[PDB]
Amino acid sequence: EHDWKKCDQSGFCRRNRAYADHALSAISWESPYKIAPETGSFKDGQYQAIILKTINDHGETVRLPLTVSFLESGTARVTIDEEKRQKGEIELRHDSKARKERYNEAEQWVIVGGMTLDKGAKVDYEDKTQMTVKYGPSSKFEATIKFAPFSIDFKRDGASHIKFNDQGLLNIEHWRPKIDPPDDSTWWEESFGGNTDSKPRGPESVGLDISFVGYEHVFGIPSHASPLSLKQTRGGEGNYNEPYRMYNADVFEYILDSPMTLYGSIPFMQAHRKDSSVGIFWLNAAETWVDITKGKDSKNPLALGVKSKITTRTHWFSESGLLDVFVFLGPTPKDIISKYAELTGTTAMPQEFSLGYHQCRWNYVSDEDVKDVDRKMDKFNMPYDVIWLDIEYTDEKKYFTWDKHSFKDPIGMGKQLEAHGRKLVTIIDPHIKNTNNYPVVDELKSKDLAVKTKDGSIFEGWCWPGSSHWIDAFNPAAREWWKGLFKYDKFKGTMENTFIWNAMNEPSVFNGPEVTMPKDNLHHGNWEHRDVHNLNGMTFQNATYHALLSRKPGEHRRPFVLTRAFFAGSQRLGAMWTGDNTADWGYLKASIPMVLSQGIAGFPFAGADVGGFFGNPDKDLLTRWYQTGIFYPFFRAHAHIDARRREPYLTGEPYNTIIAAALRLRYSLLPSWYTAFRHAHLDGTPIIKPMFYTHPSEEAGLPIDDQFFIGNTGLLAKPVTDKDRTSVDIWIPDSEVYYDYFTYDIISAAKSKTATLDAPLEKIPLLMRGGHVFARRDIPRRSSALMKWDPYTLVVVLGNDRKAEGDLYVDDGDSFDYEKGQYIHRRFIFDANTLTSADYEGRDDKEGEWLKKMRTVNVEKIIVVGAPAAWKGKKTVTVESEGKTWAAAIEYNPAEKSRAAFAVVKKVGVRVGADFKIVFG
Ligand SMILES: OC[C@H]1O[C@H](O[C@@H]2[C@@H](O)[C@@H](O)O[C@H](CO)[C@H]2O)[C@H](O)[C@@H](O)[C@@H]1O
Repeated sequence: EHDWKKCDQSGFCRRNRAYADHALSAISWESPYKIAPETGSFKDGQYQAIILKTINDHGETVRLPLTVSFLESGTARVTIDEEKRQKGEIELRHDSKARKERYNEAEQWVIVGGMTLDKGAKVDYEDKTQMTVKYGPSSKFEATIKFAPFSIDFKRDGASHIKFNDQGLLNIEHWRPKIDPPDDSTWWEESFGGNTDSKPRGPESVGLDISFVGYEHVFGIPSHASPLSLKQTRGGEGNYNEPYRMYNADVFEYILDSPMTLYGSIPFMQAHRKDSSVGIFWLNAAETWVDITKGKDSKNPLALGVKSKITTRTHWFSESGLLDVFVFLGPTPKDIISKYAELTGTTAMPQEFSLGYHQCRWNYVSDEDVKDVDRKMDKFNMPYDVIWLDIEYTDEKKYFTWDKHSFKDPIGMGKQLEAHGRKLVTIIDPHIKNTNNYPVVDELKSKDLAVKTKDGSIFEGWCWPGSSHWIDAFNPAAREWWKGLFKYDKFKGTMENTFIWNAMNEPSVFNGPEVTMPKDNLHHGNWEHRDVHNLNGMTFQNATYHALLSRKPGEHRRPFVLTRAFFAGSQRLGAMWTGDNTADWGYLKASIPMVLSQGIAGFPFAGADVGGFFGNPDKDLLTRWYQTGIFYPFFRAHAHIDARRREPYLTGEPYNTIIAAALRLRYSLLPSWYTAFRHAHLDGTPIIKPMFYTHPSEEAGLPIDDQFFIGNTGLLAKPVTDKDRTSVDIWIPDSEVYYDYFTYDIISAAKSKTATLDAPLEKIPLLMRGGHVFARRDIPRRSSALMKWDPYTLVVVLGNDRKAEGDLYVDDGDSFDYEKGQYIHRRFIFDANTLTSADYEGRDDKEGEWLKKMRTVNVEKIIVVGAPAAWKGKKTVTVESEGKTWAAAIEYNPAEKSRAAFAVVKKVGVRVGADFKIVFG
């Protein structure tokens, strides 16, 4: 039975909430923080200065240095530190060796670019009340710094969009000694969950109010079982009462519709309205809470006599470290997320197989179980790419071992899978069993690679194996060590098709407070665990990522690693999933806003356990779950140890047939999924896209989180996620023509609206937007690897303009050769009765081995949906490619009831890597 801190039980949460209550209550609250104007200098894209915080009635002050940066991107950055702790002029309690300064290495872990300062940014106006800086593209952005009381105001297009400290909630808890008097009851030791945090530094939280001016919707800060449009947190009907929490934790049977923390945290929030978008990124690795309220601008937000325009007020606070925030002014969603990704990284190029279907449970119990499941999937014509081994494969929960009784020949199991280009994934968690005759633990201790307690002893606690120690992946040497442990000749029973799953990396500690480590544990650098908690997961995933780059000499290849816990930047390192969900309809429905929130926070490679993890889903739920799951960028079935076997072939008819069809759709679209990952790699474009992203001009889109577009395809999905539903209402975003993917029925033309669509169990509700081209592979195979050289079908979807565009990206799916241009990237354009293929980047024609072999690979088929009538009774198209011209057969099919006119060209016979031109009509 799990115990979680509510705000009031977290000391620094209580104090910041109470500081907010006081400020909103008080008459003429002023933030007791001022820039000393004469400390101010602007140079070379950067203001620096000293804020003075007034700490008492007597006017005594402390010095907090302020750094405001204006980046070339047109992002700004605001940092506040504490001068006394920069200089070491404090004393820790208990003779702690913990670092005196404010944690300042989050940047190091997270930021990989976009830091170049804009020398074209400049002071427009100054005096000794305030200064305004102009920055970003042709100086369209303004920041007005106010000195007294400190505030910042971020503007563009003649208005404030984001304000810092307008409510006067700035709070840097300055260091103080523990002294009896000449409410401090949460300042020092705090007890929770069987543990007492010694709290050697005392109070050190950082907080700020950030207002989004004229914005009614905000989004991000995953992961939460919450809508995509975030709720208010200060009570009221359909609101929460607690702030949103980010404190990566192992939350057994986490509930729906809640601001409680889950397993990963990305403190990035965006605000969206019609044709305007902004956002912020709160770069802090400590426990972080976010309150959100919405109302009028007046101090009483329900007052009469004022403008009705809504502002969203947010109140951010973290336990320790710097106050460090980035500000994005957009003005589109695409802009914001694109800039965020320049800072924190784009999605890594994935292993192509990892977009396939993954089959998992706790546990497959032998190598015979695995090999039998493999054969059963082929027998029932259910394609999949990966079979997964959970923790029972180990020798008594020791990582880098196998149970010999149960897994006799892991190499042989390996090789059966390799017969179909399939892969094996095996779990490795960060806890190392504290036992005898275990070289891994000996090396961990002796090399000093383990996480430590508050007095420098090696931390010990309980997880799967019993007593355990934890690798300290913040330590570069622990990462270098770890890399060694995964070589094929070192990690026996693994081979080239073996990849890795990290869980329990929050870290999960069974006997620990909130199932994690004490706050006063110590890491490499002597940082407290409180400083770095939300980075821990990602440190561990990073270590594992780099271990898979090269596992034998001459190997250099893309890792695939699934993580449970994560942070900003984890997108560079692999996939995630939403942890231990439950086999129930509510969880299926909730999966979609969660997965969407992931990608709009820059970490799109995301999914939830298909079927739900806890319990036994009914057969219709499981079937629906496959129909949703084929639209997760990470698509894996998984099941708890007490759950019945539910490998998909066990479901029974008619469900087997329906689930097989879902799988085949996923596989057929694999070329378009892969292309969407490509874009995610190139500029952080989400893989599936909410309406607010694709249609920033459509106000009615803002709260919608149960449908989405796929990549660049124009495919609009809305899976059924309610019990016994046999139809679905799809919001049509705009006036373009939308076609049923299966029948080509015209659903809407001409007008935005809600359209009703037949949706029985056997139906996947999926629409094709006019204006788009996308590629698929129609030939069914048993895995993605066996699709590698099959021909493509292009679908050209036309509206009234009879124009479209789309794209296709391909490469070997495995190497870093894409970095030297070993790839095919096609842009397809439909215009004036002509489909053309050109290089996406406009490269001229040096061919490696994969590219050479692609010469045998063709577009063989083109389907045109919404074909124009003037094609009626024309029997050929003209095809040109690589100097050669020919005719190919086309059949035109006239419209018929609500079904569209379409046309089909078979046997196109043009190689996918070359320019081409096809003239219709
Ligand atoms: O490795 C086995 C599973 O571990 C994790 O799940 C846990 C869950 O199964 C349950 O037993 O409770 C503990 C404590 O909260 C959880 O950590 C993974 O999330 C799961 O995917 C694995 O199958």
